[PDB]
This record gives sequence, C-alpha cells and structure tokens, in this order.
Amino acid sequence: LGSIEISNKKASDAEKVYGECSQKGPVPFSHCLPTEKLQRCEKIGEGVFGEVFQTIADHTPVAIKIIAIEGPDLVNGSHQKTFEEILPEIIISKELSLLSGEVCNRTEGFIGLNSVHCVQGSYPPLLLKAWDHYNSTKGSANDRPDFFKDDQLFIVLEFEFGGIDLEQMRTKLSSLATAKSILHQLTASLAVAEASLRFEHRDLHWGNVLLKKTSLKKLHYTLNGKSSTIPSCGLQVSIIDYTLSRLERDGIVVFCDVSMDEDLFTGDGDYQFDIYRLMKKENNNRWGEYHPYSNVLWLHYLTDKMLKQMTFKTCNTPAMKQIKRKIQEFHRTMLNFSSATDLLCQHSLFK
Repeated sequence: LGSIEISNKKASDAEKVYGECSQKGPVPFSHCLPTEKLQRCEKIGEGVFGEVFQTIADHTPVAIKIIAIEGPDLVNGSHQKTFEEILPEIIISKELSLLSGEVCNRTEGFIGLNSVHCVQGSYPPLLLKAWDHYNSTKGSANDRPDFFKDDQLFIVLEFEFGGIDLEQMRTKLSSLATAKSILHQLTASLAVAEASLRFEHRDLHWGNVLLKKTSLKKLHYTLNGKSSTIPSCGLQVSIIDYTLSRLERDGIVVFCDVSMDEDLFTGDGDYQFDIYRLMKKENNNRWGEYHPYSNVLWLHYLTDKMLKQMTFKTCNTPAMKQIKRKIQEFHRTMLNFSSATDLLCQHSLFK
C-alpha cells in the first residue's frame, strides 16, 4: 500500500539517474570499459566512496571513479548510496565540466567529464587485479571489491586525468610562488562557479585539488564577462569530487543534504574536520542554502595546508620570504571576505 508508492519511487529515482546518464537502463561494465580500456587500468586512488582507476580513452589518460550504488552490502564501512543520493554528484560533475566551454563564466579549473554511466555486474577481474597491485604497493584502507553479485549497480564517472593531488605533491612543490598559483587558481575556479552556478564545493580537502604540469605561462578564466590570467608557475589545478557540493542548474538547487548526518561533523586530527562544523554552524544545518563563504573556509583550510604542511624543494630568497609573508597575511585576512568571488576580486594577494 506504501509498498506500491515506495517501489514506484525507487523508480522514479532510477529514471532520473538514467538518463542523466542518457541511458534507458543499466549497461554492462564492458560497455563503459571494453577490454582494451580495462587492460590499461591501474588503480590510482580510493576513498570510502569506492575506487579510482586511471586508463586511456581516445589516446588520452582518463580517471574512472567507480561507486557501488543501491546494494545492501556495507562497502568500506558505509552504506551504498541510493539512486536518490547519487544524483547530485552526477548532475554537479556534469554542470562543472561544462564551465570550460561557457562564455560569460568560464574556467578550466574543474575536472572535465567525458561521460557518466550506470553499470551492472560483478567487479571486472582485471580491476580486481589492479586493486590488488595498489594494495601491495601503496596499501588500501578499502575492502577488496570482490563480493558484488552480477545484479550490482555502479556509477562510473569517466573524467579527464587531472594529475596528482596536493597531498601527494606535499614535498614536490618547488616554491612559495607555486603555492600562491595554486591558491590563485582555486579562488578563481570557485569564483567562476559561484557566479555561474551559485556553487559551493563543501569538501575541498587537499586530496581534491589535482595538479598537472603545463607548458602555459598564463592560465585564463572568465568571470562575469571579464577574462583575466593567472601565472601558471607551471601547474594547472583541477578541483574534483563533488560528493558534498551544492549549486543551482536553472533555478533548481542541487546538493548533498547532510542535515541528518553526524559522523561528518565529528572528525578530528585535521583542520579539515573543523570546516564541516563551521559550515553547519554558518548555515544552521540547512544545506540547500547558498553560503559562498563556505568556499572561503575551504580556501582558508587550503592556505593553512600551504603554510603548515608543505615542504618545498626551494627559504630561500628575499623574494619568497615576501610571498610567504603575503600568504600569511592572506591567511589572517581572507575570512573577512564573503565569497571566493569577493576574494578573487578584492584581495591584494591576487593583484
């Protein structure tokens, strides 16, 4: 009686994920990952969400993020996401990819999405092999994904490969001048996304900032019709992972309702876990609200990381001493701005 209304809702929730995937129904793994693609996979990352493999599509490296959905098994300590809970990342990963090709508000600072599919089956044995390798060489905090039955649903998002995350780059960043670049790129991306989409990332921990070498001297973005450039210092930053994000599409708010979560707001041993708490306090546990200040908080967390946890290959020179002094002033003042858009446009760090 509610059985009818519930399964009709499933349903429904299923019909929106297809065809946000432009599917009518689950496809096999080999639809997304033919043998040759699958043969080139090497596990590159992981989280509680699932697994990230790098491979090649059309002569180009891609990152494939695999998330088990809708099944009853705990995966990596957590429940699998439903059709209804997985939708936001899907929709948001889509909207943020399109920013690179938009006119008035334009940025390449988010990860490009090639495609998103809802896939059905057990874990490809070739992936399990790739899972095994990483486990032998980096160590996994994850369960081995070998228990999925062949009715098991996954979302596979195929992203451009953004390079390596800021955490892993902990000790490879050459100077304070680079830290300023990365920070400049992050603020501008967030600012472009704020202006186009009323976007807040809400989970911009340093594993979610990817860095790739570029031969470009200057990177370009467009904010409300005005193009400007950022000196690359040789890296392009990509912001990934929209699991907690919020934006509006036309005028429909899309977001991760965490209003009933508690584990998210009780972490410790990192400043990262205070940001979740500050966001909740600042938005009163109403997560559909627009609070761009949250982007500033994550930028403040990211700036802390740069000052406290980066070990650079190059102090150094009076020049970098000064930059150091500026990131430090940046760190002390940025919280007195209302948004990444306020920061980008007004902070002396970016002039």
